[PDB]
Amino acid sequence: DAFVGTWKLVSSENFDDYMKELGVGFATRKMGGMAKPNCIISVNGDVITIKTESTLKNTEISFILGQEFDEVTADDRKVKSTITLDGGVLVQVQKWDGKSTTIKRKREDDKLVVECVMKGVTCTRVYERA
Ligand SMILES: Cc1ccsc1-c1cc(-c2ccccc2)c(-c2nnn[nH]2)c(N(C)C(C)C)n1
Repeated sequence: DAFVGTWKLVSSENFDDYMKELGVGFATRKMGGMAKPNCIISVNGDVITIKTESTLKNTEISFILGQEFDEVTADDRKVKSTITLDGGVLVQVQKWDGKSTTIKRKREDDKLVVECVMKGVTCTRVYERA
């Protein structure tokens, strides 16, 4: 929709703190911090696919809105994820071991803006069309 396309990371704030709050160790935080990923979003019928591509790490999720699915995260957490559409915004929650984190994806002007929250820590990443 507003979301379909190939998106390149152009800015990031508080990503190290967000990863620390998730309990991620130094080596994996170093890798994730210096990564400069592209995000490819596509839709076919009921199914949305989000591909992440970077020099040292690739990931992919596919899902139907409102339907819980199993996901392996970049840092190797095994989580249960649910993604819904609320007022134009894609809202994702990941649940594991009694914990949760939220990831919201929104379109604003020329930007894809992503906000990630874990407890008291908020991270913001911005992507533009490749
Ligand atoms: C490393 C790590 C540890 C705990 S979370 C995490 C992580 C890693 C990446 C990543 C993916 C590939 C290349 C480099 C980093 C992204 C990401 N950034 N852009 N696309 N995926 C991400 N975000 C929350 C996502 C949902 C926006 N979280």
